[PDB]
Amino acid sequence: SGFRKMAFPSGKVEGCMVQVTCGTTTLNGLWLDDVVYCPRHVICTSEDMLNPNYEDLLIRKSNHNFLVQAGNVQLRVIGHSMQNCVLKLKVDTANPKTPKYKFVRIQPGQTFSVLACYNGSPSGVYQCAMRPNFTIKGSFLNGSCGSVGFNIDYDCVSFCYMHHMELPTGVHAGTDLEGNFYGPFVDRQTAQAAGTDTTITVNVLAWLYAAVINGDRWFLNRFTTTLNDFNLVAMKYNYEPLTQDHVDILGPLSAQTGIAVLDMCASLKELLQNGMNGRTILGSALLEDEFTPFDVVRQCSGVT
Amino acid sequence: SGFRKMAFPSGKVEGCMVQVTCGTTTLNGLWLDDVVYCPRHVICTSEDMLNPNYEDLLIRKSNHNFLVQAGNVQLRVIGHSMQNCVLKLKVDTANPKTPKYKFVRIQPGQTFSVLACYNGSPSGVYQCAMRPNFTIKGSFLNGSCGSVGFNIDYDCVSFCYMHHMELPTGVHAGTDLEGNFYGPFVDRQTAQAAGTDTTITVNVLAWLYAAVINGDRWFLNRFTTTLNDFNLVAMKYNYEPLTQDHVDILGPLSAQTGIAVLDMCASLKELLQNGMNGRTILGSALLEDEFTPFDVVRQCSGVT
Ligand SMILES: *CCC(=O)N(c1ccc(C(C)(C)C)cc1)[C@@H](C(=O)NCCOC)c1cccnc1
Ligand SMILES: *CCC(=O)N(c1ccc(C(C)(C)C)cc1)[C@@H](C(=O)NCCOC)c1cccnc1
Repeated sequence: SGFRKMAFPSGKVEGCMVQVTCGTTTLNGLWLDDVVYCPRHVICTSEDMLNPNYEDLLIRKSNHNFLVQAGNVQLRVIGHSMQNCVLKLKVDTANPKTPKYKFVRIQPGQTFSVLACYNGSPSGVYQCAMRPNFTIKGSFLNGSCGSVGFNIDYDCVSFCYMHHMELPTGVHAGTDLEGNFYGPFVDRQTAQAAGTDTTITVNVLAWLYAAVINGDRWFLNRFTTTLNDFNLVAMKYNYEPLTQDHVDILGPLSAQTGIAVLDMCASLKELLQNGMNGRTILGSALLEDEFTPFDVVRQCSGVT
Repeated sequence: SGFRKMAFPSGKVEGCMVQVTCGTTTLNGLWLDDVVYCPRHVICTSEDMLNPNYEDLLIRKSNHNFLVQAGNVQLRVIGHSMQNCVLKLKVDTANPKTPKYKFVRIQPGQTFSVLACYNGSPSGVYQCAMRPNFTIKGSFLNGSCGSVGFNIDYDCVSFCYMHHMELPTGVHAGTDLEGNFYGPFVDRQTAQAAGTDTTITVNVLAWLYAAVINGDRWFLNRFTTTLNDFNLVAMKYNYEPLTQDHVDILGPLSAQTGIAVLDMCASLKELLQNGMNGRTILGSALLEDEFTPFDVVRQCSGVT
């Protein structure tokens, strides 16, 4: 029993982190096979940041201008290319610790683990979710760019995020491993305001199921609701709309606990309307939304 | 910017996890050098649990009765001994992935990372704190015993916890790596109720400093207090007493933010007395106490 904000074991990803330097800028890179992926803004100086023309800045760079260090050893760069907002540095050595991997582009509401790195060295691991406004609320300092987000399915690492920047509001923006930003963000030091950070309803419901499985049942009410009635309340509270796809995804949790999804929706509706009244659920005084229904099943079943 | 409940990168510890089986019981073991450490209750059956005599049960076990598997390969057990509540199984092969390590016994309030494992395989990593009542609030299912808690200082892993059991209230109890339980708990299926789970005051103050560093400043008040006045309020709210040692430990955070420790105490006193009023601090609606002052400095400075 017990339910924690749990990250995937980070070992497989630690074996991929390298340091990438270009001129005076140092950030992290991800070394998979004979390619090192890193944010293309590694080529920018203190001036460039404001309005960079990456293709033009890249013309002034050769393979020998990208310094890649794996541990305390230098890798030889034999090619470089820009794919969207990432640079791909071809090195002469395949990473011997390359795990089985995939590049995936996640949808808002999906969670992942982040291995925060500095100078190609891991500092910590935490669990994030892609917010509905395509930002992530991470813990990233100067030099953390190139740190990656990932999920693991047995022995295959699916990389979903690469850190690029912090918006003026302290939230984070990044790309998938093909260099495409999540959301409308651009790798430029300009006014970029995030949209509404709504609550991921399906994740809150999954976490309420986790609470019931773990013995926290005080919030269970005597009511039910419909998807349309629940959604009117959800809109009022800046919660994402709940769809039949979300109800279907919550089916296994509904089956395990014997609580119909719409009954849990009615309990969540009363929690939104009445508040917590100073009570807690799974040690939290707010409704947690960074656990997907898959995360709840995985943690409650002990998937390794 | 941003502040997350961050665990240490788990790779170094993943390379130490093995599966230990004795009879019909399988749990996790920690393989360091040529020794595998695991809970001694691996020798117990469905009957034994109630009132086990470990020395007597151990007489019926030989080296060949302990099956140790590292990955998909079997390790040869050439000796076994009981040290307090842990078994030490001497194997004929030193773990090639043994990191630099220490065994440390932590004090209440200290945090650590847990690599939850099943069948010798890592499932996830999360950050815990040793509660003032010597329990931990983990996420552990059947088969998680032998999962370990640790801190990392650059390349040295200090192991501080080994999971042994869950109390009837769903909280967890375990030992240090010398097999001594934290708190008064015993490895027996009997009535063991935990004491008061008070809040770790020095950790809450550290986290309020983290909030100020990260821009969450609404709770900063125009007051100050004394250690004795603050402590009268702390006792009333089931918070641990604050000592001059804690004030000294918070010195670097006080210096960085320019907020005297006693001023932050007065802000915490008003938060206890007035509540949050529906507001949040670092995305939390309650006062977080599982970040030590060292954790706040480490995360806010990017220690790798
Ligand atoms: C990794 C580099 C870095 O720390 N940061 C950064 C990111 C992007 C850029 C360009 C403008 C695209 C060239 C420069 C520097 C910062 C960062 O985002 N700085 C701007 C802050 O906006 C409010 C960084 C700092 C903290 C966390 N992540 C990144
Ligand atoms: C690892 C074995 C296991 O899952 N558990 C366990 C621990 C200790 C014992 C002895 C009684 C000491 C022989 C048997 C089995 C359980 C556990 O603690 N069971 C009792 C539950 O008490 C409420 C376990 C279950 C979940 C999390 N950790 C351990």
